[PDB]
Amino acid sequence: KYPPSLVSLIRELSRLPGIGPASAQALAFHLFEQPREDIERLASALLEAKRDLHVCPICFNITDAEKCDVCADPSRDQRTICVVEEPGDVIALERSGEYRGLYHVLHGVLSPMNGVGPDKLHIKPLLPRVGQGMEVILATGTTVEGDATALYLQRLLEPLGAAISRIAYGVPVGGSLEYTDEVTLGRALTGRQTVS
Amino acid sequence: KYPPSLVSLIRELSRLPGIGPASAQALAFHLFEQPREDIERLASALLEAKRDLHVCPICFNITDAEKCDVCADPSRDQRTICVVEEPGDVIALERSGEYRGLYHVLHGVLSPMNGVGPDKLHIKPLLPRVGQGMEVILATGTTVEGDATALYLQRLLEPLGAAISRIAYGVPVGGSLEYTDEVTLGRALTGRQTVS
Amino acid sequence: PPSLVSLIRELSRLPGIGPASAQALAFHLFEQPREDIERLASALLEAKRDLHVCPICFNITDAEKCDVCADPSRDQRTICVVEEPGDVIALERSGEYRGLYHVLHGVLSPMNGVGPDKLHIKPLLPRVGQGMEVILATGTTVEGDATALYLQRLLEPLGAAISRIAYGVPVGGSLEYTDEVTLGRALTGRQTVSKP
Amino acid sequence: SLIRELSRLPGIGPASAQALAFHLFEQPREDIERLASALLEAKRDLHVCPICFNITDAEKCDVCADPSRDQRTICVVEEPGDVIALERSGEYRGLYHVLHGVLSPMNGVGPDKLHIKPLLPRVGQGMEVILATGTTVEGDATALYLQRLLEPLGAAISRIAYGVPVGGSLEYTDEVTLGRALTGRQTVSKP
Amino acid sequence: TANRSGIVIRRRVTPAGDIIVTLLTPQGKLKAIARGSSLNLFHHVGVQVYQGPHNDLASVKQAVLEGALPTLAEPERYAFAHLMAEFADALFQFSEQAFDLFAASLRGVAHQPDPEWVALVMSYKLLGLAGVIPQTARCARCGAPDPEHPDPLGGQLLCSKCAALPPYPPAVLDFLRHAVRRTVRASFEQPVPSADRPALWRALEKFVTVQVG
Amino acid sequence: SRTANRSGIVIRRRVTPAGDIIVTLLTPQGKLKAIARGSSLNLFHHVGVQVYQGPHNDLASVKQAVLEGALPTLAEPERYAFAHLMAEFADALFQESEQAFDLFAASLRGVAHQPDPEWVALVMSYKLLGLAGVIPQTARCARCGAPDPEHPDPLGGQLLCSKCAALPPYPPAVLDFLRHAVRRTVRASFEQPVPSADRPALWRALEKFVTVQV
Ligand SMILES: [Zn+2]
Ligand SMILES: [Zn+2]
Ligand SMILES: [Zn+2]
Ligand SMILES: [Zn+2]
Ligand SMILES: [Zn+2]
Ligand SMILES: [Zn+2]
Repeated sequence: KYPPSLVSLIRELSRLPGIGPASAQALAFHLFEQPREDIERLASALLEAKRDLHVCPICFNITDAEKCDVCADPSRDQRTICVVEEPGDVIALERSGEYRGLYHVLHGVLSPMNGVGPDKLHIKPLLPRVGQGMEVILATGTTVEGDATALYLQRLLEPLGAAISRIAYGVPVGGSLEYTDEVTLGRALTGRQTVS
Repeated sequence: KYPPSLVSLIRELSRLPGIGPASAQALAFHLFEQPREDIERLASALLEAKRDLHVCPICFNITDAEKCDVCADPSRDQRTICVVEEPGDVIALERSGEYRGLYHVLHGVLSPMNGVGPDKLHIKPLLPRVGQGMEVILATGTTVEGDATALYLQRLLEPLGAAISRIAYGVPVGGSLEYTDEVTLGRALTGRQTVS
Repeated sequence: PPSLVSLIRELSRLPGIGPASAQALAFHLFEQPREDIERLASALLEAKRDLHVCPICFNITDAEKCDVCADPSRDQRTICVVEEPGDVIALERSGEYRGLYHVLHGVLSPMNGVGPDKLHIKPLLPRVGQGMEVILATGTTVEGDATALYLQRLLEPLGAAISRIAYGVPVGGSLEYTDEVTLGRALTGRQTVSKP
Repeated sequence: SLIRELSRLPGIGPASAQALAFHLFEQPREDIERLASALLEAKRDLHVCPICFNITDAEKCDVCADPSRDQRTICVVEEPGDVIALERSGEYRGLYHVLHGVLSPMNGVGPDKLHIKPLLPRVGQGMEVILATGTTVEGDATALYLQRLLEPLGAAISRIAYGVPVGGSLEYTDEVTLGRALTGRQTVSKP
Repeated sequence: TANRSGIVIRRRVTPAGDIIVTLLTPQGKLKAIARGSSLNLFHHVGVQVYQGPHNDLASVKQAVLEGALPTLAEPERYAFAHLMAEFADALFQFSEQAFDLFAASLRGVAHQPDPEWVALVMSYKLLGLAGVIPQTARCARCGAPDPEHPDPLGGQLLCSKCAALPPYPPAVLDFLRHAVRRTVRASFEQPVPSADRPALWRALEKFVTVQVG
Repeated sequence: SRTANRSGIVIRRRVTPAGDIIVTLLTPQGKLKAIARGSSLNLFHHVGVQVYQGPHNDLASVKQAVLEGALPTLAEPERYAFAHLMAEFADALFQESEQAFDLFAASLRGVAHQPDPEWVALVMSYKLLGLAGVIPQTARCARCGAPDPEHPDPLGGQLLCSKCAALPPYPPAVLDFLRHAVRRTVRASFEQPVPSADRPALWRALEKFVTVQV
């Protein structure tokens, strides 16, 4: 028996990832009790994001600019490129503070079943970026379709000069063997680095 | 280190109840990957909600109309009014299908501590609606400020004619005593109905 | 290990214990002294033999009567029937009851095979006498509900007063997030306050 | 008595103890009996193993005595569970040695209570030792120390790889692990 | 992970606080476990449940109540429900029809003023749709037409020449015979007199005992 | 509300076989010991988290733990023993001013990076003690009161005079440090290290001093 407007707002809210229809309702109700400033501003912020910020031409990471801060930035080496599934993934690797290279962001992981070939990911323009005497670190997720995408990219990239690497599969920080999954364990065990 | 737009959008997102700053970021990133249709529509839905739907003059329930569907609706008896803290609370009681009366939505409880007197709640216009030979069921939560609010309303309403009731405090359905809180137990125990 | 299989499976036995929960416990157990483990089984079997069911109301004790019965400071006006021993405890906790409990030891289920025989009903009837009060503290599951209903329509011939612990919304909970059944029943069960 | 003795064990809170004691009162003399029975059979009948300190009954665990397993390599794990979940992966036919803790100075744990010393005999010329202690700084350190102590004897020291676990996305993986799986990265195509 | 619509035809607990439960859905019976609608016996519910090799008894994530029948606790309607659901659990292992039927059963045993009657009728229809038909026309021993004697061993009907006990009264016979043909509508209109039901009860009991486990 | 979120460093970590992890944090708001059942919350992490407090549970619960920074190097044997020390101080002093937090913080930083870890641990050791109001007493003999005592004191962990002293004098380097010890800045107190050869005396020194106070 809901006001039409309400049902719209709720639906749109429910479209967002993470919002259960329940949550979407609660969220709309609360959205109501708020002033018109509050709203006109939220909606404004959205529209201004839609309009302003876009995808960098070099690595397809987000920016309002003509080149993502990371590409433009001079302290960084074009000697290496880290290929990664999504922008959040750049943020996450960057927080680690442990990587000074460049990035490439696909925005997808090959899924045939979901209809996703590399006509969909940003795989094509990666190619002219690689050449003789560079590294390409392959940073897709440990998910099957990630791993797969990694593989496909190794094979695609082989012809052109660069070295090719895969971020280590293994056990994360502050884990115990007791409480880690057989698969991961196996990988870590085989993939062990030797020292002496 | 994000384009300014991004930070805005993220902030606004975080303002929403339930959105952890983390969640707000994830939420904006994903918001990005969606088409412009998707967005302009979400924002549109918001603004159209802010504009269209308002508070019902009789009971301050939500509607886009001049009277909430519940007030306008003829099958219902003005003999009774259920006073209830928030709109969601109406929805909730109505689902129960157990109630044919009218409603009143205060839109919050009494919190002196948070600076909330019955100049903030919609207490004043409830008054002309009560009179001789009606029931007022007091539907505020079992929270202290709910209880409190109920009490205040009993005393306020005493002078005019109507009967006054309080929704039963006690144990919910399919509960076990073993696993219910001492307070609730106590209430149920004292508040027991006698039959034979 | 043949007997570690014993220990650990014998752990998987108890409720709350899954396979790796059993593991965890068996292993952690291997690191206790002979002392701990010993006195552990000791307390275990002292609990087996030394204490037993009580005939009067079937709350667990050691001696010939539970401290609810034998202890004279408690009033004989009222008896309170609960589903099981835990119910007795959590009920004492609320600090609202100085009377008698009688323990049925289970609810009425025909499917599951439970007749009011294995149930301690029959031994209850002697305890109810002219002009007392009996309160029905069986749980609120349809099974406990029915159990009560039966207990009343059976108990009404003897002169005492039958009351049953209140169904309602539990202390400190808001309607919006309370279920339709409980709401409905706290809507109907509602007490009155102010009458013309 | 019973119930407090329940609150004793880990995983058991006060009303968890209640629930269990009570549910226990409704078992037979049989159940409860054989329960304590298995309890004390577990006490006496089985003990620590002197070679590598995995729990068993007989004079050796089935990892040691059983000749089908290779002696080339020994794998050091924090505790028995580690042994199990490690066998599970189906990736290892060799030896485990169990150091019955990790190294913590604060907590007071020195490599004495730890089964380090009894490890040294087992490592011979030209073997491999893999370090399966956990990845907590304490397990980390433990390993580090185990290597810098173990390098004099001729065997080969390797340590289980740090990185992002199977089936997980970076976005939601922590900065420390990411960084270490970024550095630890293996190479595939070289020119 | 799938979500479905159901009715709880069985309920159980292990002291851990975990509740194992049997549902009847139009997709057949489904037995799911939930650790922790509060999921009550005879509720008409709907829920999300999670399946896999991880756990071989289906877990339960979100349980939401659609409809419910409180009346079923009052002693009469109660015994009768528990029965109906015990049927739903024994047959129906698979066509949605059984679900809409047993459904109707609970409805009618809840509201209709003569609950025992509902229970008899719906009892034989529940059995029937499930392909267990009282065999009437032919004596169970000799094969003689139109037997009117209760048979103890098989739960079928014996002729006078092949029967130790006296004949089921005419009401109970008429029902027994034309039992599985009539519609709920017009089979409610022709109830066995109260005085003759106990025979017809004791009848149905052995019949079921001998077929169903 | 009874639910607060704060910034911290884990100066203590523990487990009960259930899989529950009790933990001690050092925050600028003082030390705080919170429990969580299940940053993976690692020793020496610089972390931040939401924790819930009340009468319901008298040891603070933990809801969301998030890592800010971390120092891996601290595992390698040297820097390790030294860390565990520094944190044991942070736990014994600073009884749950932010100053102590920024200090011990700095300690872990320098014991991780700086090339002479044992020196970091001495200096920061006595600064950690000092800010916490425990000062080695030097100018006056512990027994007789004679100025400029140069000898070890077994009983009090202070300094005795050659006349009231059983053991020989702490070497000049160790003395000079001991005396001018708590006055100098970390900056310029790192520039004046005790020779390796003379540290052990200075260690054995600090050990009894602490044992006897703390
Ligand atoms: Zn770029
Ligand atoms: Zn209205
Ligand atoms: Zn008793
Ligand atoms: Zn062994
Ligand atoms: Zn015959
Ligand atoms: Zn002196």
